[PDB]
Amino acid sequence: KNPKSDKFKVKRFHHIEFWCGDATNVARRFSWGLGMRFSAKSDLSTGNMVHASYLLTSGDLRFLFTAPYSPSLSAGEIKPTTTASIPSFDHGSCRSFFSSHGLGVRAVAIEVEDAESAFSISVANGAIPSSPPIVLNEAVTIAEVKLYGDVVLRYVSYKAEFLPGFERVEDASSFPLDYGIRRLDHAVGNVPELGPALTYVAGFTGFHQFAEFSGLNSAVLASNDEMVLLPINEPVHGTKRKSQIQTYLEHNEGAGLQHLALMSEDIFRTLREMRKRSSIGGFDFMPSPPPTYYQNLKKRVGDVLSDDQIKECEELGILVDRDDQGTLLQIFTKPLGDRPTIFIEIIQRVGCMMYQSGGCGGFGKGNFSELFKSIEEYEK
Amino acid sequence: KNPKSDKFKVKRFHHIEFWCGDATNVARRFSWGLGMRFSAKSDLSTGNMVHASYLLTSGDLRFLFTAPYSPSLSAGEIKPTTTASIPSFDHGSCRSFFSSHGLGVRAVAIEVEDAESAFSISVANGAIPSSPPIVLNEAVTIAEVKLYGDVVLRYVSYKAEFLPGFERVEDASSFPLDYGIRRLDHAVGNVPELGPALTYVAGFTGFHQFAEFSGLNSAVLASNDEMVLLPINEPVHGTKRKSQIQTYLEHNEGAGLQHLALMSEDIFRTLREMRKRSSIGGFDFMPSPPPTYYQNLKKRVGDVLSDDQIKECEELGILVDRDDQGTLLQIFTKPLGDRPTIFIEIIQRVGCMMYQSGGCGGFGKGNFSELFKSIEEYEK
Ligand SMILES: Cc1c(C(=O)C2=C(O)CCCC2=O)ccc2c1c(=O)n(Cc1ccccc1)c(=O)n2C
Ligand SMILES: Cc1c(C(=O)C2=C(O)CCCC2=O)ccc2c1c(=O)n(Cc1ccccc1)c(=O)n2C
Ligand SMILES: [Co+2]
Ligand SMILES: [Co+2]
Repeated sequence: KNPKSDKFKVKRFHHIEFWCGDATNVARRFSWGLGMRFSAKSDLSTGNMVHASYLLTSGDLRFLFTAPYSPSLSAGEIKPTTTASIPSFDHGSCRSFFSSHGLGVRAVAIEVEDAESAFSISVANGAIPSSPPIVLNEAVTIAEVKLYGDVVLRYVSYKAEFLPGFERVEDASSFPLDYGIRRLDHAVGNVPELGPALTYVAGFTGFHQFAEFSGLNSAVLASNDEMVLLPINEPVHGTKRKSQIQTYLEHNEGAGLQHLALMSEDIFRTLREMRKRSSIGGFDFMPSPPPTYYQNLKKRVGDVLSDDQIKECEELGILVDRDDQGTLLQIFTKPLGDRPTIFIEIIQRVGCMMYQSGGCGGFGKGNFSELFKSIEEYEK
Repeated sequence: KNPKSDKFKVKRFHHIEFWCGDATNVARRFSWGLGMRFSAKSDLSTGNMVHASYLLTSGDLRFLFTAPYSPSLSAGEIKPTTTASIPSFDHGSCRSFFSSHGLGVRAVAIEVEDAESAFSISVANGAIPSSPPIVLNEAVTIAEVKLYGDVVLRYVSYKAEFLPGFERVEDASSFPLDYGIRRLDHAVGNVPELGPALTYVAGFTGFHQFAEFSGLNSAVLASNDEMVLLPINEPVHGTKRKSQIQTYLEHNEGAGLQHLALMSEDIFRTLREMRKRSSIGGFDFMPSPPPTYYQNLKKRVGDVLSDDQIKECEELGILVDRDDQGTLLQIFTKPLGDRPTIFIEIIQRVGCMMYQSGGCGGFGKGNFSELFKSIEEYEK
C-alpha cells in the first residue's frame, strides 16, 4: 500500500555530498574506481576561498566532494559577502565532521519543487533546521534539515551548471569514463534506535513505509512515487556475531549513513570494469559467496536469468534476490575509507515495468539467509 | 668543497610520511598516479587501534600514508601498552596537522647507524626534540626532532618488514605497478626566513652547504656523501609576480615542505605512464614550456641528448638544466591536494660517475631564467 502522504512535492535524488579533508584525492580515487566523470568544480580557481568542491557524474548520479581551505583565506568575509558556493558550509562543522566520523557523506540531496516550502513544511512538522533556505543567484534555492547523526537531508529546487558558482570542467581535464552506473537508487542510514528515527523523519516528510515482504532490523521510507528510498537500520544486540550496524556506530562515532546503492544499466559490465581496477586505485568488493550459493541460484531465478548469465554472476560475485514482483542483482564493496563505516552497493533491477517502478525486487534481505545456508552447504 | 661535518653517521633517505584524514584514499590515488606498489600495512586488520598506515614503494622510494582512527577505539590504552606501530603518533597532533595544513608530509625519515645517538647528539646540538628514541621489538630504533614548521626529521636505525607491527600485503592485494621511479632524491622546505632555518638545521646535523653554482632564495644542506639533500627556500618579497614561496606559506598556514623530488631510472617512460593517467585519477603536470625553450635546448645540451631525445623532452614537457659537472632532467607536477602547497618533481641525472655522486647537475635554478627568456622569445 502507498498512501502518497508526501507533505511537499519531491522529485528525484539530486546529489550526494562527501565531507573530507582533501577533496582532490578522494574525488580522483572515486572517479577511477567507479567510472565517474569530472564535470564541475568550485574552488580557488573559481574564486571560492572557503571550500574546495568537485562534482563527479555518471549518468544522473552526482557525487560531490568538499573539503575546507584554511579559514585565514576568507577571514575578511561575512556571511552576506561570502565566496563559498554552498552557503550551508562551515569550516568548524566540516572539520568537526571529518575528524569525528572519518570520510563519509554529509548530505543526501533531493530535488523538490519548492525548497523554501519543503523547508518550512518540514520544520513546521518537527524537522530540526540545519541551514535556512537561501536563493542562489535568483535561480536555485537550497535548504537543509537534520536527517540522522550529522547527516542532513538537502532540498534543492530550480526555477527553470550544477549550482551557481560552479564552473564546467574544461574538456581536456574531463575524461569520459563510464562503467555503466546511471543513478542513485537508495541511501541507507545506521542509527542506534530505529523507532524514533523512523517516526522523526517520516513525521516531517510524510514518507510511507515501503512494503518489504541476523544482523539488523530495518525499514524503508519512500516518497509518493517511491523513487526516493531512505532505508534505516538498527543493530540486533545479544547475538553471536557482532552486528555490523553496531561496529558502524562504534567506528563512526555514532549514527550515519551505511551505504549508497548505485544503479547500473549493466551490472555485468560495471563489475568487470570495477574489478579490473580494484588493486590499482579502485574499490575492493566483499568476499564472494561460496559456489553453493550459485549452485542454488538456478532453483530460484532460473526463469529470469539464463545458465550463461547465472554463471556470469558467479564470476563477479553478484548476489541475486527477488521480490514477489521483481528480481534484484546486487554486490557490496568493501569500505570506501580507513574506517569500517560507509560502503557502496551496485545494483540492477529486473521487472515492474509500467518506466520501472521504484524498489523493484526489494533490497536483498533474503541474501542474508541465502548466504548463511549457502555457507553451511559448502562447509559440508 | 665538502667538509664532511656530519655529527652522526647517516645513511640514506628511508621514507616519507604523509599525515592525512583518510589514508586509504590518498594511498590509492598516489599508487595509481605514480606507479607505486602496496607493500605494507598497519591498521585494524593488524591489531592497530590507533592509526591507519599504508606503505607504498617504488624501487627504494617509500611513501607512508597515516591517518587517525577515533580515539574511542584506543581509550583504554596507555603509552606503554599502545597498539600504535609508530609510537610518535598522536591523535591531537595528527588532527591538528591535517586541519591546519591540509594534506602534506609530516616526516622526512633518514636511516642512521644509531638513532639514539643521532637523537642525543642532535638535541645536544640545538635540535628541538619531538619524540624520544624508542626501541621497537628489540630491532628498530626510532626518534624524531623538529625540522621546520610541523615537519620533523625522523631518524631510523636497524640492528640487522618496514617497521615492527607492519604486515606484508598479501600478493593478491599487491599489484606490481612501476613507472620507473626508484628513490627519493631531495626534500625541500619552504620557510619564511632562510637564515635562521639554515643555521638551525645545519647546527644539529653538521650538514654542509652544497655548492649550487625570480621567486625565492634557497640553499641546500647535504650529508657527508651528499646523498641526503635538504634544500630550503624563502620568498623574495617586493617583486612583480607574487612568490610561490609566499603563496605556499599563506595557504599552508606557515612553514612546511614544498616538494619531493623522485628519481626515475627512465624519466621518459615515467612521464609517459604518469601523463596517461593524469585525467583518470593520477597527477597533473605544470604547463609545458613554450617550444622556444626546446628550440634553444640544442644549443645547450646537444652534447648530452640527441635530436630524437630533445624532441622527446619537448613532447612530455621535460625541462633540462646542467651543472659544471652534470646534466639534470626535471618536471613538476601540479599540487598533490586541494591547496597550492606541496608538489612532486620527477628527475633523472646524467654524469658524475665514480655509482653516481649525489646532486649531479644541481637543482634546476637556471630553468627559471631559461623559462622567462624562452617565454619572451615565443611572445615575439
Ligand atoms: C547492506 C546489505 C543489504 C541491504 O542493502 C540493506 C539492508 O540489508 C536492509 C535495508 C536496506 C538495504 O539496502 C542487503 C543484503 C546484504 C547487505 C550487506 O552489507 N551484506 C554484507 C555483509 C555480510 C556479512 C556481514 C557483514 C556485511 C550482505 O551480505 N548482504 C546479504
Ligand atoms: C621547484 C623548482 C626547482 C627546484 O626544484 C628547487 C628550487 O628552485 C631551488 C632549491 C631546491 C630545488 O629543488 C627548480 C626549478 C623550478 C621549480 C619549479 O617549481 N618551477 C615551477 C613554477 C614556475 C613559475 C611559477 C611557479 C612555479 C619551475 O618552473 N622551475 C624552473
Ligand atoms: Co542496499
Ligand atoms: Co627540486
